[PDB]
Amino acid sequence: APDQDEIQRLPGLAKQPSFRQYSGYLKSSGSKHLHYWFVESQKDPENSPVVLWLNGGPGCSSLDGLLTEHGPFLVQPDGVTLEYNPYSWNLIANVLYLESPAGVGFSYSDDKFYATNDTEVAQSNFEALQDFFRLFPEYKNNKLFLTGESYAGIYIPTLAVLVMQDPSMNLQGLAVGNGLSSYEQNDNSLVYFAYYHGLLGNRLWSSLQTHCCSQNKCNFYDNKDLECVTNLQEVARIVGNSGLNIYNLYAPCAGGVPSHFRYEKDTVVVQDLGNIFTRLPLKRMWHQALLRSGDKVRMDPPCTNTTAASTYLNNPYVRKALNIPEQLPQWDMCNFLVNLQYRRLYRSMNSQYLKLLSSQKYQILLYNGDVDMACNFMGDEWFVDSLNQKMEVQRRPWLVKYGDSGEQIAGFVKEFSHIAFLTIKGAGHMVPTDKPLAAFTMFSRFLNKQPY
Amino acid sequence: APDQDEIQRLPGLAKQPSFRQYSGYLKSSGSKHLHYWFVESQKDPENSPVVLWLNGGPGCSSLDGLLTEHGPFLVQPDGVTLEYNPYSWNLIANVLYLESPAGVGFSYSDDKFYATNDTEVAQSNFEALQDFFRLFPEYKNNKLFLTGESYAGIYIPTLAVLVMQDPSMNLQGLAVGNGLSSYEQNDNSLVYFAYYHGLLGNRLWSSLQTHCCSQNKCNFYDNKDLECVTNLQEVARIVGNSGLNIYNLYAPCAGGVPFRYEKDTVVVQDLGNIFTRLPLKRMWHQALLRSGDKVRMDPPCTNTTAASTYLNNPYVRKALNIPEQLPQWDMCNFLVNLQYRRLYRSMNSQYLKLLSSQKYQILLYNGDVDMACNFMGDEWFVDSLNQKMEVQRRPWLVKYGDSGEQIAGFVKEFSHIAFLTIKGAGHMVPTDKPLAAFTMFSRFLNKQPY
Ligand SMILES: *[C@@H]1O[C@H](CO)[C@@H](O[C@@H]2O[C@H](CO)[C@@H](O)[C@H](O)[C@H]2NC(C)=O)[C@H](O)[C@H]1NC(C)=O
Ligand SMILES: *[C@@H]1O[C@H](CO)[C@@H](O[C@H]2O[C@H](CO)[C@@H](O)[C@H](O)[C@H]2NC(C)=O)[C@H](O)[C@H]1NC(C)=O
Ligand SMILES: *[C@@H]1O[C@H](CO)[C@@H](O)[C@H](O)[C@H]1NC(C)=O
Ligand SMILES: *[C@@H]1O[C@H](CO)[C@@H](O)[C@H](O)[C@H]1NC(C)=O
Repeated sequence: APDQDEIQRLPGLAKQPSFRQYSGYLKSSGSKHLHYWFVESQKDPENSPVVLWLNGGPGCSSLDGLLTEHGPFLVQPDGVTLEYNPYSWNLIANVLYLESPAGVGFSYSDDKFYATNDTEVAQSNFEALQDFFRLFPEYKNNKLFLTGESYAGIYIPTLAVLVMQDPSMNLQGLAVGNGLSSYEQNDNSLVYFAYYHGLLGNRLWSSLQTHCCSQNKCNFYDNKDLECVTNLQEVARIVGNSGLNIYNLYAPCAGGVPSHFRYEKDTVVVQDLGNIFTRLPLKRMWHQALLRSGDKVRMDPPCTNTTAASTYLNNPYVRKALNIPEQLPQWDMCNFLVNLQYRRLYRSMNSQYLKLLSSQKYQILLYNGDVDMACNFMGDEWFVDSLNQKMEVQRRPWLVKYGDSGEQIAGFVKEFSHIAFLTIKGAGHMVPTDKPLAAFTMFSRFLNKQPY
Repeated sequence: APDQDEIQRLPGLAKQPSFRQYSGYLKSSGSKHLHYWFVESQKDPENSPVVLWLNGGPGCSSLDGLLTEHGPFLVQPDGVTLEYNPYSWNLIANVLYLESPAGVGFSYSDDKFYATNDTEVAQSNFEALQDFFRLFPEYKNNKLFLTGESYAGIYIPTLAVLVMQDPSMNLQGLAVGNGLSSYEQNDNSLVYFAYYHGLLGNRLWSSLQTHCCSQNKCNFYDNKDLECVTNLQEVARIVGNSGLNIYNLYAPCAGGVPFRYEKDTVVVQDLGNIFTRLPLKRMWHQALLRSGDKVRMDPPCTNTTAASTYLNNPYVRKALNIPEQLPQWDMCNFLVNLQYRRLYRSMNSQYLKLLSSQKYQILLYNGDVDMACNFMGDEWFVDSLNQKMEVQRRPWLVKYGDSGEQIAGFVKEFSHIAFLTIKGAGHMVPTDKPLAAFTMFSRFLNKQPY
């Protein structure tokens, strides 16, 4: 391990961690430097799996996964205090949170050119993962698992395909939460999700079925039909521009609008990460004129208050503690420019998953919180079914014993050989944030190869 | 008002109420005495509307609505303490909670014959309302509103049709929460609900679509295809017999996932209202009773201990003016639900009758995560009445202290009838979203846009 990267006295903690945790940079392609924050297992880190965690966006920080989802401690509303987390994934694994690609968070590159794409990001993360192993040679033999969320549903399988070609890396499996596996299956399932979760009504639903469907087949993905598009445009407005929380239908929207943007003092805050209805000829805000206007612009995840986390990370002492070059600009959970200039290239993760499944060496899990609308569970359940694999287990519910309010159904699980699809009932996009104990129980049975 | 009925000092409250409240019996057809518990409006009861509240079952107590939903105070887990409810419906109305029919809660009949049906129940309630007005003549000119939930989706509109005919009663409107307005519409929308909420899977969904549907319609109600029926029986099992809470999909089931036994008491939780057109299936048939064991019926995945423990307190009974000879209070009466005869299959005629006068304000409101009387079944039901659209479907709002203004659900308005959803609430809307429910109720009473 690089002694110079270790975190000695992390602010906001009243009692110091009982496990070692590091913060530094992993070098990647070109002039890239990816900020990592590694937290060792709280029990037997020496023999605990190395678990990579990636958040999505594209252009959003994995320190979101640490500080707000499943890190050993979570930032508090004061943006000053950190409280230990009883459901930390690092209780049983050495977790590496990587801010990728360059420009996201405290990550950067010498030329500061942040326009990128799917292929380059997977190679950058791959090269960074190589660097990690040269900085932590002691973990070269530890079972490695690649995990992530949302857009990492793209990041993870593309990175996994590179890793499988490296015999030095002990790739054992991968898990993706509410991941964007297929834009088509996601966009289509969402329109259905919306009607049946009561957002549309029969009139809208009726026109949609009339203008976008023929047979029991609906095309809510790349339909050009005039009135169909006029209807999908409203569906788009209702789902994400009306004040509803696209990450959790049943939760309030932090700083709720009735629009496609909002102002925060004098900063335009954009919250559309560009992954939904991309193929529809919809009318959208001119995100492209935003940089020319000269107004301050920031991208925040939808219905998410980034204050606590941003307030914590931007504290000089925290930056000092985390070994952050003073020259680096302020931390934001998502980088607007990175997202805006990002180039999506793959249409779906089918080939990657097929390639990983062919080896029959990897443990794969796709898990979705069932009240999320950004990457709804249906689109991902369809995805997994379309892989046409051998079924190992007929759909069934999975349980979690809660602080003795007895075992309760935590969701449903479909198992095939080497791949399982699973739902977390009552959870939104950020499953660990909504259902901490169940997310952990699911994480634990995955690592341990125990049935869910 | 019946002075002798006044609740003078109710046990459990650390501070006495600011409003007068009464507990007694309303006489109805035959040997029947229905226990009522009237709580006056906390503000200007003299001019406040009289609001009847009925729960369902059939065979369950309206005190459930009081003590656990929107009463002025609610029972705490200790089944001893009552805490005031800042979202109480009695903040703006003189609410009348009535235990019905006979045999439910503290209600009874001199002959103890509790087998009944829809027609007898509405007549019974009607005569009870007549008696309430005999006891509280001062409340005769006050606007009357009939509200209820669940099976009261049948109780309420059928009672309103009787009430509509009595000019001495000042009926102004009715409101039904997660009401069973139509067995067919409830069953068909529930299967869709099940799939789109992630309980089914496409392998089961395909089988359903293949055997129960024909030409972009499905019949998940009274379908005669044998494999379709085999699939529907599976859907019924997952929804109401797998560990999921049918009243709120995203909520745990009280007691967890395994027939609660309570030592000489088999607890059954099958009220009998979903998939009624599938082959006969009664959960109690599975009960193996010892000679001397009693069967108690409770709402599915609910714990009735706090309310029952409180209500069976000898002191509580006394302050509530309950005849000492009456049996123990239970939130539901198994025998009443067991002998109950459902006569109406749909409430279309009743609502059309009430809508024809264009004199009553009608509201059907559903919590969208409930699977017993899901919001879609009732949205469909209200759409099927084919009334004039006043308000095109839109979200309605609630200003939260912590959250600021948030979308509380969606509302679609027609002339004299509005359908409204409560986002994130289950079957028992006020229990789930107290502030939204009170907000809705207040806009309803005051004829204000939702
Ligand atoms: C529903 O309940 C009412 C009341 O018991 C039933 O009507 C009674 O039927 C009995 C037997 O036919 C008669 O002796 C009574 O005179 C009737 N009472 C009244 C007020 O009409 C009714 O038949 C029951 N069942 C149905 C299907 O309606
Ligand atoms: C993905 O992004 C990378 C970098 O932004 C692109 O890389 C290529 O860029 C130029 C055009 O080929 C060349 O001058 C670079 O040498 C080349 N770099 C590499 C590593 O190939 C790449 O073309 C992008 N891919 C797509 C499909 O747009
Ligand atoms: C966001 O977080 C900060 C600190 O946690 C808090 O002060 C603020 O009120 C929160 N909500 C909004 C809308 O800013
Ligand atoms: C039911 O509630 C009571 C009191 O509220 C509690 O003591 C009891 O343990 C609960 N039982 C179950 C099965 O939830």
